[PDB]
Amino acid sequence: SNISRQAYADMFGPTVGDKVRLADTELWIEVEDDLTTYGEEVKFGGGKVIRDGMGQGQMLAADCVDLVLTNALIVDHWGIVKADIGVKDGRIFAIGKAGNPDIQPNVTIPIGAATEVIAAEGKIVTAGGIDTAIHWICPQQAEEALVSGVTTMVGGGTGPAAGTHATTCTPGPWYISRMLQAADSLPVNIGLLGKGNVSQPDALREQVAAGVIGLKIHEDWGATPAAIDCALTVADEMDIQVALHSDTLNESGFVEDTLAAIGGRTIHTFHTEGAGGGHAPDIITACAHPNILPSSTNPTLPYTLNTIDEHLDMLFAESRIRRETIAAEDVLHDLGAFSLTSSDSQAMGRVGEVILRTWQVAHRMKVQRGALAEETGDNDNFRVKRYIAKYTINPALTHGIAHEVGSIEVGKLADLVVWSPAFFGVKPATVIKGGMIAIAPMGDINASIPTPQPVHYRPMFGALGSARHHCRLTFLSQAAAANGVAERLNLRSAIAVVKGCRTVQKADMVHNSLQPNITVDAQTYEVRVDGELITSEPADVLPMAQRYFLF
Amino acid sequence: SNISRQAYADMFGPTVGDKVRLADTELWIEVEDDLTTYGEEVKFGGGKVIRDGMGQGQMLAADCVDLVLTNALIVDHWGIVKADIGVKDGRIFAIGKAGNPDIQPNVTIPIGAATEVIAAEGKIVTAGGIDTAIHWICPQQAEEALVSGVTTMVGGGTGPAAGTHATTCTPGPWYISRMLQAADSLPVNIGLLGKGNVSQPDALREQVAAGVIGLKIHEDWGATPAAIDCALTVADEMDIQVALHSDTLNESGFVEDTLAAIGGRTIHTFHTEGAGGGHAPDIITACAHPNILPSSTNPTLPYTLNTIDEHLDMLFAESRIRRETIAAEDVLHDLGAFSLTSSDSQAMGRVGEVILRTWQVAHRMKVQRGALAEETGDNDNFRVKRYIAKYTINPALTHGIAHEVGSIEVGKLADLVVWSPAFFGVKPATVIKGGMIAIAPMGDINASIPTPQPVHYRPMFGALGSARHHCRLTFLSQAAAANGVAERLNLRSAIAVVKGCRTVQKADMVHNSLQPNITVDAQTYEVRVDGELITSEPADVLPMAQRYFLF
Amino acid sequence: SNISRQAYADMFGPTVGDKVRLADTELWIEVEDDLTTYGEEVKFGGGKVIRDGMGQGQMLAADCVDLVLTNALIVDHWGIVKADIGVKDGRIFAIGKAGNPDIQPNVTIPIGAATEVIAAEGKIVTAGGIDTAIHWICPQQAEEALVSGVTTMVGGGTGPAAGTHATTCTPGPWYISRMLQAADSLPVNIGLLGKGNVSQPDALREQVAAGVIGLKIHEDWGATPAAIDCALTVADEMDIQVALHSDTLNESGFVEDTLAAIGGRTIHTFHTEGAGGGHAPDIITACAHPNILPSSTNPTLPYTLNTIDEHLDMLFAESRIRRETIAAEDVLHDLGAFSLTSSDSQAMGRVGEVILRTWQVAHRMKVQRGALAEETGDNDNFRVKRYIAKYTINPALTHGIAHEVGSIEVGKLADLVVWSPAFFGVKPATVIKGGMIAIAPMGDINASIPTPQPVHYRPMFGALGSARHHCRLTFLSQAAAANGVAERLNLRSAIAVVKGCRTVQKADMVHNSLQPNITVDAQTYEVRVDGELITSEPADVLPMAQRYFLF
Amino acid sequence: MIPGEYHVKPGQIALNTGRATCRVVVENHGDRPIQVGSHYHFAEVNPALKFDRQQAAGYRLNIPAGTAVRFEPGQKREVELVAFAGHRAVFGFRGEVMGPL
Amino acid sequence: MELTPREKDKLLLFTAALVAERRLARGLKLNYPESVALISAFIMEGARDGKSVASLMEEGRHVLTREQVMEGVPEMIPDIQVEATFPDGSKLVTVHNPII
Amino acid sequence: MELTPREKDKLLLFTAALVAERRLARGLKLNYPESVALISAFIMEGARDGKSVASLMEEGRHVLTREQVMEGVPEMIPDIQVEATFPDGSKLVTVHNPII
Ligand code: NI
Ligand code: NI
Ligand code: NI
Repeated sequence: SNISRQAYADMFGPTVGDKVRLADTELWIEVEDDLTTYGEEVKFGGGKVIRDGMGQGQMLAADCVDLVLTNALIVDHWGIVKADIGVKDGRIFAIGKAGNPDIQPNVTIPIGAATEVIAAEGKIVTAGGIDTAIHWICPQQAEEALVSGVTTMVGGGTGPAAGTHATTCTPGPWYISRMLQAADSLPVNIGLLGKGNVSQPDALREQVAAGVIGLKIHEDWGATPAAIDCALTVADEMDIQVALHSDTLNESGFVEDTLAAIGGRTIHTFHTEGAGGGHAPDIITACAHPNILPSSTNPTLPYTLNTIDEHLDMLFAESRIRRETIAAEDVLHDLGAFSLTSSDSQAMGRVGEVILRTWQVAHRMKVQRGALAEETGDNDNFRVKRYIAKYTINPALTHGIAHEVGSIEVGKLADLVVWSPAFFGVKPATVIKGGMIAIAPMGDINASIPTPQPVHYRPMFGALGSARHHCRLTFLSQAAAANGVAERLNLRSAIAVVKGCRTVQKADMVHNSLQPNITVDAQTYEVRVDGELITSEPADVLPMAQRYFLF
Repeated sequence: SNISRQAYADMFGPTVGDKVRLADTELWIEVEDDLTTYGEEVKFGGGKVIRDGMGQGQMLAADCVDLVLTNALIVDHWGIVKADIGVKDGRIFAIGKAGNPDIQPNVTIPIGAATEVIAAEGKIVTAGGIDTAIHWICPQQAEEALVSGVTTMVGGGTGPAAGTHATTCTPGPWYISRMLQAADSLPVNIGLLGKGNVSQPDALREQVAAGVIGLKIHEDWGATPAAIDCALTVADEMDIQVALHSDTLNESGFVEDTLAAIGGRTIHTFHTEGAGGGHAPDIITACAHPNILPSSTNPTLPYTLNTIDEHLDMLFAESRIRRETIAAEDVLHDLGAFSLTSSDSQAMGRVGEVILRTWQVAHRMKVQRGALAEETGDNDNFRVKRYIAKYTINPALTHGIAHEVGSIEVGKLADLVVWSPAFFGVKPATVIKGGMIAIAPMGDINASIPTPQPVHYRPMFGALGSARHHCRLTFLSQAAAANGVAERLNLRSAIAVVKGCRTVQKADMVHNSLQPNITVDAQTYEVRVDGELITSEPADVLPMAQRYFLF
Repeated sequence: SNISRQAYADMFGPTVGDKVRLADTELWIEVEDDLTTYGEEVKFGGGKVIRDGMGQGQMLAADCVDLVLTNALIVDHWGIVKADIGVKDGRIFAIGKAGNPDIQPNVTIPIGAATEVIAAEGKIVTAGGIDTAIHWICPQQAEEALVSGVTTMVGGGTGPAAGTHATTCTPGPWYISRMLQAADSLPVNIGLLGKGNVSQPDALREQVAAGVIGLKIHEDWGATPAAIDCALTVADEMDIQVALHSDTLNESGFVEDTLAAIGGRTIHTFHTEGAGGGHAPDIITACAHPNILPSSTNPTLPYTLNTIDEHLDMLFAESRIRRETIAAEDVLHDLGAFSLTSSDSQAMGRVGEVILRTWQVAHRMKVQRGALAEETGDNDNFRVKRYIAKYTINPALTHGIAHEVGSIEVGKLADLVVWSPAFFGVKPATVIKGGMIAIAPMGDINASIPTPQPVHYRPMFGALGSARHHCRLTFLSQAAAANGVAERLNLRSAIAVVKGCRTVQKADMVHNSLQPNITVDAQTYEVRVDGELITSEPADVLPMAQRYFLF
Repeated sequence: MIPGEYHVKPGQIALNTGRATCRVVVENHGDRPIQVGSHYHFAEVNPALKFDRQQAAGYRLNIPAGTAVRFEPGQKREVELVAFAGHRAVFGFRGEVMGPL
Repeated sequence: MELTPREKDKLLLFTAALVAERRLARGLKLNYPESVALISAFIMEGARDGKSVASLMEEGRHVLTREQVMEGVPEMIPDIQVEATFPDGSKLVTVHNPII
Repeated sequence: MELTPREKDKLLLFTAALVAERRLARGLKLNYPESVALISAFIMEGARDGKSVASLMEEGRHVLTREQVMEGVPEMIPDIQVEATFPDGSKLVTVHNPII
């Protein structure tokens, strides 16, 4: 028959040409494509489509998916499309049209007796976030981050010890081993960073062989040219990434001396703007280099009225906390010069606010700068793809784990986050880890339905014992994997190895590969790209704030 | 010497002829027998009986019980008697007279150095409940149910997914395996149900071989004659039970067509009254058949003033929510035509209210119908035995696990619930799983005694890691057990196999085997047995409600 | 250069000659020694000492410590000194001067890339407490005790059962095994006590072979001369300790008969004052014997205005609750006649108050009796060493585990507690178990730093899964260890064996070896030592109370 | 209506019926109180209690299970004893019998 | 008190409503969680008083108006559901479009 | 604040008493958990004020009367016990037959 577009959207979610507002921001996404065959959409329920002989077929488990997310509006770096998502063996099987080939046309995702269903009509589905600036100060950070939509956490620490409070470093074999063991208890994928500050290669090789997937060079442990060179030499031979928090004091030299020590080798610069640490006042100039993968920590995102007052106290202080570089950082993100966003958890950063803040920056930039030169059509699709890549695929590429996670592509681990449009980026409807729901808002346990109050996030089956081990990954360096570290420490979770950390360059950062001719004035701190001043205005009120939180 | 009956009851609990009110209901139980030898009762404490050479003997561990529950008033389907209960190796050892044979007469339960003591004088002891309509929407349901007195949970689900929200089905090998692994973390015995809606036998055999102990046929996945026949054929060959939620829409046929498809084969009909689902408006007529084991879900038990208003909204709606069948269901339970009670957790049912509601029905029926034809004496003993069987032994028989749990009989797993008479059926004093206390009300942890406020239910040693694995059972199908599923998934808990699911019939339901000549009028929905109208009046106030709960 | 002592103390913590007030008590400690080289103290931070080539060297993991606690003020039975503490492989490596031998003088604790840092300047570091009177009524007691600064718990129980409510006994092989398995889940070192009340040796040998590290003789199970002799005979052959709660009723005899049955064999008398149990009214006279290791439970410590009113009700009652012996007990502790303090958790004792109450006694005694004859200088150093030994080394010696824990000495397990002087004995800053922080006050998880409110104790990485197993010990008897009990029950934690329980005597109790010529008047209950009356006055207000607790 | 109330039928319960009993005068000669439990082997009680221990051999107090009889210093009283049953094998107490009788 | 898990969970809801209640008193326009907690706690007290499910489904739509809450809030709350112990046991109250 | 587990547990008791307190104010006859929470919180505040254990054991029997609670409630509460930090440390208060 025929159906009106409005009634259609109400029943199956929006289709090609319909626009959706992201939470309470000014960002609008438009459905670019819809992989369905009108009239053949699968819907679950009494008298609905997914029933024996109808939308559900006669195939054995091996010939059908374990889970299908029906009528999902996918938002990812590659597109904003409407489709069914098939998950098999904890991995993304296909993005297409689900159903029963026996009676339906164009079926690419077969549903059978072995198939569970998650109704995603009217919802937005995204890959899980990846935070790469974690200070393991306490294990509670994992639940907080998972609830926000982050499913992979890379960082270092041993608990609430002075070294960890300050740096993302897990010092030495003993602590590395203890933390790899502790990781089996957390519901997020984890990779650890060791202490890279040493001028003796063997002291670094040991940590890599113990299991770390990267080495953190932090100024508090001495970010000297000698230390930097040593860590990069070992990284080049062991295929692990190096993360940097440079010499703010300019003790061993200026930014150009650090850049010189790096010598064109691949490196991930943390909080590239500088308030979070780094050569004062020009560490921000690192984003001009092809071998630098630059990220921001979240307290400075986006520039608001209280930012400075807050930072100055949170923290010579005036040489590090500069209104000039903080205002410019938002714009550099909008332009693609900065490629990742991270937290810097409980050490000048908020663990549950990586996603939320990334979207507030996009909103503030749309409001201030209008449409991006790359936009096409009357929507913010390109700006949305540029920003979502900052906490998904780009962090995955920087740390050599993009072969496992980072986006919604076939064969990748099924770490997915389901959002209702009104709460997008703020409070998820469902967080899936490796094919099983791990945490979700849950109402009264004794109620007749799962919706009665009070509704708050509670751990689900994917976060329990052995089911959790099967649905999470512990990333190891190739050396540790070869040495049998997993068998020796008796690790229970699935193991993944990092690779390709040395070959990534700025040009590889999805939708964020700009290398601007940027300069910072030594006296005024003004940031200029090609001579033009880069700046922005502080927000008085932001979306995704007081309308959603109780405190 | 001599002692007055009142002082006696105060010290050792009631004896033969004494009556006890169950909570705040109108139900009174009378002690039918007392297995003690007056003057030789064992009591624990300073200067009491259970001491070396006195009530405690010189035997080795192998010759004495690990735990004795002293002076318990047992309420079970077979009797309401006063006795000591001996537990050895996590199983019920004996029900008799405890003590030391060296100096005491008639000792059948030897107490030695290896014996722990639980003082049950003045308390009622019952078997743990068994809920067979669980939707595994969240893992928190297990603690809620355990606290209520339910120790075995049978059902299906994968978490808060649309399929599970609607049905008690764990779809396919992958999810079944994940859930069997997750079950090791829960403090209740667990058995899973697979998705039985398919017209291809092999798709069902796979699920059974993966570990499910039954197959659920649900209308949302297509409860067609073809699907029903297929599931029953596989059940007949694999010795597993089939649970049914029939076609409410009468899409494939009426109730007689479904009954015809079943063809006299054993089947468990969920929520047989219909409000919870099933051929409108006469699915209730299934309780007339010898091969149907009929149960009720709990939101309709018992019929009260707010039931309809609540259900109509919770939920053509008027064809499913009928005052006529809801009023009759209470009576059919009183008569033994309905044999089990269950929840339908967070899907039109309340997980912590299976026991509580069963007793409210008994109370309401005593109030409205007086004594049962089977009662003898001035007490409600028979009515109490008929109802307790509804959530203990009958669910165990229906699902083939009665050889392990379901009642207080020698050799069965020691899943016991201790109640104070004033809180019977509402809030347990102690919940024992496999010989160890698993949860109990516990006061201030830092207090000088365990009783100071605030007192709330907290997990005990029987719910912890390895002790938990040893005190709980994961039920498997005979096929899964033979295939080594436990070893492959590396299951840590004790394993039990289901058997005898195909041979149970209505006549086997303890104290609830009535097969009435029942009819439902297609137009008026009136229920009649032998031509006589069956109905009841809605309660305005119920016992076990506002006097006990804070909210 | 030069620096003033005040600015010095502010930066590095106090040094030789400086005094510190312990919490809000009247006790002052004076730094006796400082192992540093002025100008070469190690400090961690931006631009500080612990950096590559500076305070951090080039050595491999094997040649440096895993953790260093910088500038700690150690308070232990052997001294009150300022030093750096090195921890390697979960054990105390050295107490000395930390740094890099390449550029610094007198380095005894090498810091390298594999070294984590905990800043202890301005903090007091002590060994973890050891509570030996635990009733395992609920598992929550472990977190409560750990938070208070207690890292080892010795006791018995099976949960909230009548036997355990009354006694610290884990009855028989089955329960012992279940509890040894459950112990792997708790973040404290654990050793269990079996039921020693039997007149058949083999029934005791079985329990010892099952894993108990001691046998508890409790009057509720019959504390008869026959039972006592039997337990001591087995203890003498199996090298395990015996703990006693004597016959308060004087049923089998008086205190001299019990003492006679013991026959000069080593035994630990619980709550030696008597209010907690024991021959009325003179069990307190046991502290005069060389083979008796006497302890107090905590509700009577220290004597206050509400003590009696509270006890009389908590509890012939007047023969057991005596103001005369309760007042004397505080003094006997001050004199070293009583050697240990314990709780008697949730059975006439408070699990989180062992340390807190021990210090309140010291304060009350300083206030009432002035300086100890052993004091030297104007400080309370000796009184502080005498009292701290009561819950650390003495309990370790009494139970044969002093080779593993009990004090801050090289080679012992690194169970350490870090305190801020203002909260000493009340609320710890950090609790370290086996080299990893296990619990600590933690602020807002989503905050930019770990300090924002609300700050409350939360479990850290050392209390998680496999990391926990590696950082805790389960103590076994030599027989159980030899029998392969750990392998059979599949225990995951580290195992330690007890030894030297039979050879300890009163003379071995550190700073508490007084054997007074004590007497108790049968009629008046007055306690006299050498004819002089021993008594004290009840406190109206105590330190470490209302200034620190919310309730 | 009282939740969980009892409706105990009036009357009394005869304890330890059909068993040999004997009365003994007992006097506490000690300076401290002594309390004896219902099932303790009376012949092996605290030595300070003066009585015909030979008559009390194999007997216990004929009182409701779990109760006790107290003897303040100097207190003299007549108690009723009831014989041990079962195997009549006494183990424990002061270790005076440790076997049958 | 022997509080079960569900009773303790409802204490969380009551406390959230205390927060909202104080803010409404200051003259603030309530946000999403505050609105849900306030109306929810209202219904629970209604059940404690003994009002019927029918009465509460109606009364619940008059606790907060569109002018007492932030923009967009009424649209974020299509309904509110909560269960409580009525004189006749636990019942579910669903208030549709509570804010207008 | 550095709240220990026991301090946090007592917050649960305080909140339960807030619920009971409001219901008593509406003129409702309190149920079992409400009665235990109200009298318990009363004692804790008494200790904070510095009253003695002896005084509280007595004052605690005059918080609620038999006419302010539901039928059967007084008989379900033979005593109430709670500990709190008195000026002289933690002490246990036991109020026997609190409701009459
Ligand atoms: Ni940094
Ligand atoms: Ni159903
Ligand atoms: Ni004791």
